Amino acid sequence: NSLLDDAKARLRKYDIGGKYSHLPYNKYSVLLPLVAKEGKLHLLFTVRSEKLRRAPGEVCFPGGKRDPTDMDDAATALREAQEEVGLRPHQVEVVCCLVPCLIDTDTLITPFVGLIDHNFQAQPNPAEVKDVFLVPLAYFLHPQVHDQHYVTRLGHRFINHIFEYTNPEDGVTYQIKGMTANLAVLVAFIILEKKPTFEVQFNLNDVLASSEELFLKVH
Amino acid sequence: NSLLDDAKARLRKYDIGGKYSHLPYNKYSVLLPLVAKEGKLHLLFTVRSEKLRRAPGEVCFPGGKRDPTDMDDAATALREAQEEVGLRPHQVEVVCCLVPCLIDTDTLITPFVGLIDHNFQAQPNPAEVKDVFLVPLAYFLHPQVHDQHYVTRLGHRFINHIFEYTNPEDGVTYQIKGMTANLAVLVAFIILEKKPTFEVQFNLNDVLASSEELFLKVHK
Amino acid sequence: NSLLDDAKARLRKYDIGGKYSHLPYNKYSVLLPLVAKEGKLHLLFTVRSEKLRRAPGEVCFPGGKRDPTDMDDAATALREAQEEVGLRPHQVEVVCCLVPCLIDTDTLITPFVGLIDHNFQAQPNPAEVKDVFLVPLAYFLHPQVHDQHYVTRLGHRFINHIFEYTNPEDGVTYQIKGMTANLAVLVAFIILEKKPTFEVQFNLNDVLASSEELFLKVHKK
Repeated sequence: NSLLDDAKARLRKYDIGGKYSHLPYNKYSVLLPLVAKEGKLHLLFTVRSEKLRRAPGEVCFPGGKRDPTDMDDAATALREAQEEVGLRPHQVEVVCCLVPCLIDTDTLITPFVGLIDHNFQAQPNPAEVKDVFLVPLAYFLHPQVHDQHYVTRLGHRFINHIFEYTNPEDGVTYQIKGMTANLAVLVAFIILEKKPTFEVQFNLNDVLASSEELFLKVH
Repeated sequence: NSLLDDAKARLRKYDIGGKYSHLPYNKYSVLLPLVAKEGKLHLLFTVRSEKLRRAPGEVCFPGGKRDPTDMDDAATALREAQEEVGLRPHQVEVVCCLVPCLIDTDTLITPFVGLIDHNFQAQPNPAEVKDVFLVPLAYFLHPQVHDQHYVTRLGHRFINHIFEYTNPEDGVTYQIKGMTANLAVLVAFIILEKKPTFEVQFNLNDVLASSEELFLKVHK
Repeated sequence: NSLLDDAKARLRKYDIGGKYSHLPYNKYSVLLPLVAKEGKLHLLFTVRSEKLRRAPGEVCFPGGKRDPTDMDDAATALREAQEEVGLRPHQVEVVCCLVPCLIDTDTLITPFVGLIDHNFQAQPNPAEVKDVFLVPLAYFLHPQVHDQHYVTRLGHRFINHIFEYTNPEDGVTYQIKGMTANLAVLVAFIILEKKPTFEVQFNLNDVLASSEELFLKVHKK
């Protein structure tokens, strides 16, 4: 079995399908894209352009607002990823839908995890993406540069991470934070099963149940 | 080349905008694209995405915010046109930089007029453009659906046009208004020289000087 | 981004931009494309097609003749780079216009330095480019295969370099010479500041002044 075949195996146990579809919120989807490169797994990220209303300049996963013409939440993740980085449908296999996050009182973000084909080459769309980059999956469990702080908001205490990663190939440094960082850490732990060198939001011995309770406590 | 050659010739007299390229406003460029179809000139328009901060959903010319890495205002026009509708540098000849427009006290739009090659085919970028369409140039001097209102922006009374155009190919109707509509009427008159069926902001017998004087007035 | 930003800072001082852009020569622009790979800076080169009138088969930077429809010299450099290797405007930041070069008494080349995005992938246009390749920037100051000779041209004594570089990945070997080699050495010195293992046309302790003085000598004569 390949690196991505092993990931699919661990991710399947956490797929909750459509359990949290049809909820009365404004809907956004994101796609977490897993890439095998040089003998290990990485996650692909985007940097949003300045001209966007929502979250300009921020580091995020590919994705966006659910359009009235999209058939469902998964279709949104796939279309937005094609528009932002050139990913075609045959180049990604969606293997997991995760418990969603509420960024607002009104806004629900639904996350999908996708296995990315090895012959895919990113093509950033400069209309809405300033940059596209990779980070090794293991970095989110054993980082060289990382800080974190509690923020009760609201109520219940969440954890704000800030990861800093420098790509040795081209010398550019990126910061990954907020909901994007929470998701990277969760999926990294699911796939690699190593305890992080820091405290996390969820229960390491009870990942799925604690994840749902967390959402319900804000829903 | 005739049909575009004539337009270049008439536009030449009005090319003076570079003269204002160094005023420290928040700067944007637009490109007015002239296209030949069925023997006559048309203007090309875009419909902006809802995603965007500025003017989501509205009809406008291709263009955008001048980037710090752009070399000058015309480079902004060209790059944005490529990003929005797929127009490449060899497919357009820029032949005029017009007197700019203040959209508020801190923001300035520099307009460029470009002649478009007959083998160009639009490819709307769905990240920032919902639709792309053509309107005959003569329609802005002799429209079948048009209205006007007086609005007082930045200190003195301006005319706000509202045009409506239905494409007979598919039955889709578009609305063109505000600055976009002002610039379309001006360029149509410069090229076609037919007195419109309605009142306009500039002096029909003194187009260049009238236009400049208006700009200089609101700048002070 | 460290590597590209440090290059930008050093190139700043040499951006004698615009000054010579109005001299009525037959005008060409070139773009010097700086690329980060494997931790270090590289220069991107093209090999021109045979069917071209000017300099068929030769190794050079992307670029070409100023068209009557180009707005200015920078615009020429950007358009030609897109036509030749597929480089789009958002994938390059132009950070320097250098002192120009006369290749004859009637023809003037204006060089621009550009920082290239890491997601750019070259797409050679076979109508005018036979090949596209990289050379590490440090190679032009510390080469392993290199020779040079004085050449007296347009009134004064230039240096003609011949660099030879073999790409370990594919085993292809390239020769870089003439004006292209002079520009590569200068930009490498500006950015890395290592004194070369050979003689150069400019003053190592007075780069900007010696450069600008040389052009004015040839232009006057």
